Amino acid sequence: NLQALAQLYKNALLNDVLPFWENHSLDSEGGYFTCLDRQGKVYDTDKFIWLQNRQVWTFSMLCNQLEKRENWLKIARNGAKFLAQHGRDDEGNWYFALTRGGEPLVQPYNIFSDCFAAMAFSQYALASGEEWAKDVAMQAYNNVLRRKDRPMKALAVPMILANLTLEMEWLLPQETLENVLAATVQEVMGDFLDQEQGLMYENVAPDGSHIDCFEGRLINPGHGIEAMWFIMDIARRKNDSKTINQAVDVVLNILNFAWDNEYGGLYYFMDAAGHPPQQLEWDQKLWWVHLESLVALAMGYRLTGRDACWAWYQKMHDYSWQHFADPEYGEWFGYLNRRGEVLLNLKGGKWKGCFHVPRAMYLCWQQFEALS
Amino acid sequence: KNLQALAQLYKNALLNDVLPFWENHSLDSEGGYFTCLDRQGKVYDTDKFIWLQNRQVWTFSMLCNQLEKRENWLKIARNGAKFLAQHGRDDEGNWYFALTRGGEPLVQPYNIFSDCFAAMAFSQYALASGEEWAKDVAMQAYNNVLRRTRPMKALAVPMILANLTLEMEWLLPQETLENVLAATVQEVMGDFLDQEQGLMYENVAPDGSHIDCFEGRLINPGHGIEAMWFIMDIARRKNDSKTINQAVDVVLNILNFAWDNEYGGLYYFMDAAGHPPQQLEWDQKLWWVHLESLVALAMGYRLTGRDACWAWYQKMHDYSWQHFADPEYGEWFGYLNRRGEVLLNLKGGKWKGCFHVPRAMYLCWQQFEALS
Repeated sequence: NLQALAQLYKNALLNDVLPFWENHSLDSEGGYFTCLDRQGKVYDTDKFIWLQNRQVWTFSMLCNQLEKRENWLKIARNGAKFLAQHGRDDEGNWYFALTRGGEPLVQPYNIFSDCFAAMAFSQYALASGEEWAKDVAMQAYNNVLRRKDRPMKALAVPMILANLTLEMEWLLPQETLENVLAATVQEVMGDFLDQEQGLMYENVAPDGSHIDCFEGRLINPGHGIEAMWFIMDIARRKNDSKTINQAVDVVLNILNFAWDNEYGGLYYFMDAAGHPPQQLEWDQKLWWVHLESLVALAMGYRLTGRDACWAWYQKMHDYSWQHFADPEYGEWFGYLNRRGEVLLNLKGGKWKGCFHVPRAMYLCWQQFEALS
Repeated sequence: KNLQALAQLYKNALLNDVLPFWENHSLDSEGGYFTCLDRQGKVYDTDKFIWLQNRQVWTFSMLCNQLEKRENWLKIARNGAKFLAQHGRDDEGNWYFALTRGGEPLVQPYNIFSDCFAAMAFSQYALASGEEWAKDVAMQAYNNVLRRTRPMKALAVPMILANLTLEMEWLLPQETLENVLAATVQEVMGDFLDQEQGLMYENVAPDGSHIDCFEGRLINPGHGIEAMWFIMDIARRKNDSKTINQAVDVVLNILNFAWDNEYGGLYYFMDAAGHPPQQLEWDQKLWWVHLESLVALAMGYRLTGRDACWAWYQKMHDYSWQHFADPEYGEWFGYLNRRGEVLLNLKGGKWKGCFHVPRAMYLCWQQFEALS
């Protein structure tokens, strides 16, 4: 039942996932090891700043939404201090990666680093009340605003902008949040949502038209589904049932479009015209694609009571828990092949850190509490 | 023990029984709240008892801040906060004890506790809502308090001062809260606790010694138990296990001292020397006396694992739920006679409102989640 599900997710988050990160990822030199094998052993000491920020964000957000636990604060704080010290170039632009000790590894700038930093330090500042953390958050927020702007645009862009503003909420005027979240619904549901197939496109022209190219044909089922629960969550703010049901409709379309009938699971990438994708990893089964689907379906069912969501929720649940969860060692595998066999013996790496798993466990716990 | 069923019991009681009761029966379209509610929640008196008006703004605001910022709770708190800001203060800015339904003042000797509860309520409301006007009310009330043969002092005073500063936390320097909490522990555990007997006195001399008079012989079992959980909660902040354990010792002492072996339940007042109390209500069984004991025991066991806290918890639980709980109509009776028979057929009045019940349900829910 619903209550048992709330309990499963609560326990997984608090007794399995967060202890895994506390027990295995804390670097005494500052920040965190994300490159952890199945057992939690470090296989690489590099500091991938996106993930370093996500982990400060995770622990801080939990202090803010649940309880200001002493261990969660210390975990977030030691990540926050290390990053404040080493994360930025002299003009305050955020790096992508550092060496374990904090030396910058050089590669093209990407405004996404500043976004995650703003989100992380905003939440840590809120959690701890430290002004220095607040200053770092505003600097990074301002960095994004002074830089963010076959022409084409990516779905990731309005999503991170909406995420940024929402995580910055306690620091910004009510009107800013309002404008941005209303602009986000319009653009995500108007330009990126394809009325033809009822699917979310990753990349469109500025006017929302399609471009027939690798980028313009690309579907990332999980990314679209993640965007839809975000839209659900915005819409729920003004009780906008039209938009909530519309996002739910899109979630069901993607699931039906992207589910692998032979082996179970959603494909990582697909091509909207049926052409050969450019991505060699297109047919893989990735932890976050399935976790964000569990959030979207739980939320959709909580918010609408539509049984279709509950039916798909149970189908997704059984597949995901059976294939990704690794309770004997803690946490979830990230990377399975199409047949659902472990592709990489890791619990974290360059792209998997303390983020999609704990956020999804928390969110599903909260959806099943309300349902229950 | 099933700790999880008990977490579920209190979660459910708060969210599905107690808050709906106050939402369904107490909201005055003219502003503020009706606390004078009979068994079924019907209004029997429209007067506005300011301590309870403020505690209800506080309860809904605290829940917004601790649990989830819900639109209905925010609204409930706002419409009480607006009424009180307009009507609750005299021309010097001092808070009243009671108003008529429409907000006209009722004449009575001023009490500094009035301002204390205003500060607490508006601080939490200002936090929940982000409204600057509500913050100004909080600062004034708080500032009002700070500017104010047989000498004797009451246990209520250090208790209310400590509560005032804690509820005001986000508005004050860290250091002021640390100083007050340290002074509270010293005073409660040092002066009001009788070391020899291991019991809390209601009134002592300024130098901590006893006075042989009605006031000086007075024990209010539930009040001392309420002070003891406050002390556990202060001590936990610094992991001061010695002090948490001392407070548990005192809770156990009071229970053994004040339990009615003939009828169950804790007496309302007792005389330390065995003389006839001046209170005609001494042998009565009051809701808050027992709810605060459930909190203290749940909390003591959660913080210390002290087996005797569990054993007493069961005994207090069975007594309290079987005598005060009224699930047919919602909420809990306040007032039983010694035999545990309902004495007044009310769910609220001049002294019972939206405070001890919802706070205790919230607090016990939290203790049992952690234990589970």
